[PDB]
Amino acid sequence: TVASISSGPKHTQKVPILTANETGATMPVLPSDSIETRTTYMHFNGSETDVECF
Amino acid sequence: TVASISSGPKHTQKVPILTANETGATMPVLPSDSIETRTTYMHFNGSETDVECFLGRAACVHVTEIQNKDATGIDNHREAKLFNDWKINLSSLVQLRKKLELFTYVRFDSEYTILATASQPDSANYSSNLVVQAMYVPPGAPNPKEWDDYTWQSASNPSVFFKVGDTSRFSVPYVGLASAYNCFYDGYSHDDAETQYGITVLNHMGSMAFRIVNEHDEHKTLVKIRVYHRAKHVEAWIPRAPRALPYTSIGRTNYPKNTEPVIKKRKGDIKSY
Amino acid sequence: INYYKDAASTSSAGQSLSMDPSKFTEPVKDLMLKGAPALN
Amino acid sequence: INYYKDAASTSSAGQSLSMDPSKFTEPVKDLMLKGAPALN
Amino acid sequence: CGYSDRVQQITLGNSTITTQEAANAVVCYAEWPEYLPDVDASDVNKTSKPDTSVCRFYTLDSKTWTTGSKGWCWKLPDALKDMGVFGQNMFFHSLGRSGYTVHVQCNATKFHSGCLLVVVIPEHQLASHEGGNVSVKYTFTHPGERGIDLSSANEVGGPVKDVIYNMNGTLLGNLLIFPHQFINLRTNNTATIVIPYINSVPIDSMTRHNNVSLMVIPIAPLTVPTGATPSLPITVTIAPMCTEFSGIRSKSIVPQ
Amino acid sequence: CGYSDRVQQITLGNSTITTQEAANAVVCYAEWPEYLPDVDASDVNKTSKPDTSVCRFYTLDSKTWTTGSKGWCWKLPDALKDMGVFGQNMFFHSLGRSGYTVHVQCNATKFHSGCLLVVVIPEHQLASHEGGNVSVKYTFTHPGERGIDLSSANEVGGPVKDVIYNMNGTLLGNLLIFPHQFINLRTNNTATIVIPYINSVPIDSMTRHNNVSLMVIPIAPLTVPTGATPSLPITVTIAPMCTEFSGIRSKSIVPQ
Amino acid sequence: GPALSSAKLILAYTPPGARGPQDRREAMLGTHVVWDIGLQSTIVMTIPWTSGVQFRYTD
Repeated sequence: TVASISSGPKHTQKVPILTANETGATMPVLPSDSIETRTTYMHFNGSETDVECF
Repeated sequence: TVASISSGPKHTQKVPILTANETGATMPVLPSDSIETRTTYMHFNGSETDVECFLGRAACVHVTEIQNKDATGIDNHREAKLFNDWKINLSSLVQLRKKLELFTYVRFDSEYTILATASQPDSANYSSNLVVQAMYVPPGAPNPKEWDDYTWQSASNPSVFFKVGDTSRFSVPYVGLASAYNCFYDGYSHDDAETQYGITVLNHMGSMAFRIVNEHDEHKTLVKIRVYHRAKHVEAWIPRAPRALPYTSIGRTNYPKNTEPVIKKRKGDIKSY
Repeated sequence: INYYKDAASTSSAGQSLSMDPSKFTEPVKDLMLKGAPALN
Repeated sequence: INYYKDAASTSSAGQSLSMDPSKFTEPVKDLMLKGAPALN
Repeated sequence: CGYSDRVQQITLGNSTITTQEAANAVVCYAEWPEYLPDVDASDVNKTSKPDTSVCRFYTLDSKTWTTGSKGWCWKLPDALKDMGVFGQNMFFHSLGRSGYTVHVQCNATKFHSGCLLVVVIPEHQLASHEGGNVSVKYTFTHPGERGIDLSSANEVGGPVKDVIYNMNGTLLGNLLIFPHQFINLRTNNTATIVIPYINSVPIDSMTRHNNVSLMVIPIAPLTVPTGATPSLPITVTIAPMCTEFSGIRSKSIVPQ
Repeated sequence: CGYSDRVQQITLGNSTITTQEAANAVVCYAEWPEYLPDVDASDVNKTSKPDTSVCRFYTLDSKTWTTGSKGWCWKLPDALKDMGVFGQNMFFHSLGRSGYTVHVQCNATKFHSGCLLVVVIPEHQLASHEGGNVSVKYTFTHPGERGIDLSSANEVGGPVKDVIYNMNGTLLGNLLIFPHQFINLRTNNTATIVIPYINSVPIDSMTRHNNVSLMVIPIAPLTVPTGATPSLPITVTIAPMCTEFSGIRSKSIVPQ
Repeated sequence: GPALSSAKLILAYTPPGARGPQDRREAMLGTHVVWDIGLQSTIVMTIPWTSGVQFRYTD
């Protein structure tokens, strides 16, 4: 599973970093949406954070 | 598998015994290259020399004494030996430290085995049935401050309880932040003129706190707790030059001033046997 | 292998592997896609 | 037979049977065969 | 089948090194230096690869090998912190990763005698001369291009200078386990060692940590012919190779 | 068909610029910046392309637009000579080539009135105020990030500061032939101009020559509401784009 | 602030190893988002994972 996707320069009329937190929704904005990133993997499943483990 | 091949007389312009060690290569010259040999077999696999076998047997890493006595009239329960703390590191015992410090990076699963033994140097009529608590305090968790502190409740911290005289044993996965433990670090905590060199949170496994959970009695019993560590699933990288001189501190490469010679001087000249 | 009759005797179920934070992060009536204006 | 859930609970893996000392004994750019002149 | 092996040349960027008395170059652990792959990466910032602007040979100030010189020690990448664009990028980026092609040169006549052990030690963690639990100060472990002279006297808060104990408690005869080459004046004028990135992490701080330490130690002492100067010049040439930089930020502040 | 055009965002390297009152960005001569092709190249040294390490937005010190301010002038690449790795590479290489994404910002309330002409002039060769055959000294033509204030007094060996005559003998109303955008406070808070490499040669000296000159000139004077401060802040943001460097050499020496 | 009010702000993240920034020119040298306050009332700047080591301590 990919953690960060490969992403280059951005020149667009769609701006993912601007929103209205007044709606009560926390937008799923990623590191790739504010700056240019490389492809990396999660290489982690999150078993120690399960409600059964906590 | 053949150890030595069958080999007869040699008359050739190719000379395998002459080389240039200046190249940094150690040529794989065999007994069959210098004299005439017979065919023999290895009849050995080398299982006892595997890195998993060389590092995979138990060795003591810490020894500590704790006491069951009343906490009245004491300001420090750790200085009264009512509970004791161990900064987790495998560098306190030189027999284990030299084996492990022979590599630059090592990644392994741990297996701790704790042996608690009782002693009554003062007057006691019976062998008390004491229960010891070993509590793992990872970095950030509150280290116990008193033998009856709220921290010992251990709502999330791993904790083990066992009878004195017997033993406890629990496995621990690889806990390092990096992909392998750093046995050596040529660097600092931050870019500072007075900061610590080598010893840094790269070698910070956490702490272990030890107490007698049983209440205090009329007689004083000294309990020596001995921690043994045995490595499993061992991987090692970058083999290193072996340690020669005695050590002086945990996590640092220092040696004593005025140290004795390590080369065993010969009796007679360079020609004696 | 289970050594007892009751389900309460069993060990943990491990982890619930299918997760979805959207029901807590974006519990909104109309669906909002990132990059499009939140309001218009 | 493994009696626990974690890989850290397991016994040793035995031995890594495929060995190759060449990466430590001869870490040289050009490959050198014994009997031929090391330098020419 | 007519050819020679002593003649080899390395061209990196706009610099070219030529040789006529070389021993086969060494590649540490038989692994050529390479860029960080996606399957090992941790930081998500896309890495800056400056190619020919930093991947070229830099000559460090020559040292003078006398009959009483004990040896010399350099730390990387610290030794290249004032070298062109590599030195600036190394301070302008928070994290960096790089391999190196080290080339040591010591030329002499057919009458001179002596042998140098050129060896690269990963995490060559130094010991202080004061013993006990004393730490080596940042300023003595990060000297830059002038390196550490093992012939000099010990200093307060500094590392120990006994070359035989490798400044860390191991004997000199055992350094041959690390990637090494000998400059035997009778056979060679140059040692060459290609180093890949050696660390337990994929990319790391270049200002707080030295990945490798280069040591040049005379084993057989310099023996000059009757009437020649009892000194010989040693020049060390290092080129960053397969270099990666990540996390650009304001210029980094270090002691001194 | 429901959408808006005033919201646009530009991400270069690790920097992101966002806007809510933008006019459509301008691309000089409808040509997006690009790397030098082999069919036009002259110098044979292979070019260093630093990508995300230099291709990002740098903010220049804000200027204060008052009711009596005449205008402002910046020279490129001179204005970026102290900006991170771009500033160092620009002095460590003998030749360089680069495009730029200029973004000028001046925000105000719905009661403010005024209009700025943001224009890019290739080879904006300045005139001295002394007339005759007097030359403009290097130190006045290469000010760096603080730029040239056209509201200030004239200086010995300096350029002329009459904004109406564009500091070169042309009238201000004719500057609209060059790639330009207006920041009309009633309509916009930001001007944006993407510039390709403009020169008669494929690559050139970055220390001796300024390829373009950015001018921000208030046409309609700043009119603040009754009781507001008679001043407004202007911030200029510039990002090198499609940058090429060639001919690495010791660090370049310039006046002052 | 009011609907007729306006402001342009620069959010700047400085990776470790470098001093805490003393000026906008120093902060703008690092990871940054220029935010124009307008119809969209909220900005969302994601701090990219910048580390050599795979895990950092919470303490």
